Amino acid sequence: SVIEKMNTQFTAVGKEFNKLERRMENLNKKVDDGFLDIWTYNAELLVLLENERTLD
Amino acid sequence: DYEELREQLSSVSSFERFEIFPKESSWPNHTVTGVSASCSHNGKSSFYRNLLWLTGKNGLYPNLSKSYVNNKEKEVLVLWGVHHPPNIGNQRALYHTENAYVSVVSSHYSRRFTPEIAKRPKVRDQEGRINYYWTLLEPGDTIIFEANGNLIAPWYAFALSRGFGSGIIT
Amino acid sequence: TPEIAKRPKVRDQEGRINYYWTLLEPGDTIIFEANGNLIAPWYAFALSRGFGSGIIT
Amino acid sequence: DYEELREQLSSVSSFERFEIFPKESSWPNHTVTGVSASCSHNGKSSFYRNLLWLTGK
Ligand SMILES: *[C@@H]1O[C@H](CO)[C@@H](O)[C@H](O)[C@H]1NC(C)=O
Ligand SMILES: *[C@@H]1O[C@H](CO)[C@@H](O)[C@H](O)[C@H]1NC(C)=O
Ligand SMILES: *[C@@H]1O[C@H](CO)[C@@H](O)[C@H](O)[C@H]1NC(C)=O
Ligand SMILES: *[C@@H]1O[C@H](CO)[C@@H](O)[C@H](O)[C@H]1NC(C)=O
Repeated sequence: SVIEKMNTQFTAVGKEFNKLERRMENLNKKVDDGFLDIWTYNAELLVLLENERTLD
Repeated sequence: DYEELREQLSSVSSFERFEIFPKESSWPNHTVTGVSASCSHNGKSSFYRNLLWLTGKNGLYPNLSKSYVNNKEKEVLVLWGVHHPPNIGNQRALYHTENAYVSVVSSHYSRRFTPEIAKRPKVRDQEGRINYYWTLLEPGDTIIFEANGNLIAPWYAFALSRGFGSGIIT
Repeated sequence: TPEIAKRPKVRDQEGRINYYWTLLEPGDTIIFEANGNLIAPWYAFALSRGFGSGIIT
Repeated sequence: DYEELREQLSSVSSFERFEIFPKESSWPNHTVTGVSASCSHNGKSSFYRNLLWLTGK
C-alpha cells in the first residue's frame, strides 16, 4: 500500500525564470517548497504512524 | 513591473542612496523643471526626491548620454521615468522632440521606450502621465542611459543589501 | 524592429542579437520577411514528443 | 522566451534537423557574413551552425 500510494514523478523537471519574473519564480518555488514540505510531512508522518501501528 | 519591484524590495534589508547624477555638474545642459503642480510639498509645487524630471535648458534638450558603472559590491536599483505628455504641444514645450525616445542598456538587457501622447481622463489634475521603469544592476555592470526627450533621470538610486524573512505588509 | 544602441561591451561586442522562435504545426506555413537585420533559420527541426525527459544541469 | 523554449525542448525525445534555406540557391541575392569574430571555432572567426546571418550582397 505504501509503495502503491506514490505517483511516479512523470512531472516537470524544473523551470528557469527571467529577471523580471521573480514573482513567477517565487510562485514556482512556493509551490515546490509547499509540496515538498507537504510530502516530507506526509512521508515521514506516514512512516512514523505506520511504524508505530506496525509495532503495535 | 511594479509588482515585481515590490517583490525585489521585499528582500532588501538595507540600502545606500547614491547620488548618481545629482547636480547641475552632472547635467550642465539640462535642468529640472516641468509640471510640479500635482507633486506639491506642504502647498508648494515640487518634484520627486529620487528622480530628476529633465527638460531642456535655453530652448534645447541635447541628446542625453550618461552612464553609471557599478563599482560597488552591491546590486544597484535604478529607477527612471518616461514622460508621456497629454498633447504634442506639451512635449515641444519641454524642448523634447516629437521623435523622443528613451534607451536604457546594460550588459544584460536593453529596452527602448517612446512617448505615447494622448488625452487622458484627468487624474490628480493631470491629463498626461509618467511611466516608471527600473532595473537591478549587477556589480561590475554598467548602464548606458540615453534620451531624445521625455526623460526623468535617476537620483538616489540605491545599493541593495539582501536578506530574508522581510517583506511588505499593509 | 532594430534597437540600435551602445551596449557595455560583452564578449568584445557593443551590439546584440536577439533570438526568437516558434513551433510550426503540421500543415502550417511560415511567411518570413525582412528589410534587414535578419538571421535566417537553417537546421530547423521536427519535433518528436515524449515524456519523463527534461533538462538537468 | 528562452525559458519557454527550454520547456518546449524538455519533452522532445528526438528531432530531425532540416535544411530549410541551406544554400546560395535558397539565398541567391544574400550572403552569409557579418561579425564572426566573437563566435570563433578553434581560433577561426565563424557563425552559428543553425543560423544564417544574412547581409546584403
Ligand atoms: C554641455 O554642452 C557643451 C556644448 O555642446 C559641451 O561641450 C559639454 O561637454 C556638455 N556637458 C556635458 C557634461 O556633456
Ligand atoms: C498627499 O496625500 C494627500 C491626502 O489627503 C493629498 O491631498 C495630497 O495631494 C498628496 N500629495 C502628493 C504630493 O502626493
Ligand atoms: C535574385 O534577384 C533577381 C533580380 O532581382 C531575381 O530575378 C531572382 O528571382 C532573385 N532570386 C530569388 C530566389 O528570389
Ligand atoms: C567557448 O568557451 C570558452 C571558455 O573558455 C571561451 O573562451 C570561448 O570564447 C567560447 N567560444 C564561443 C564560440 O562561444
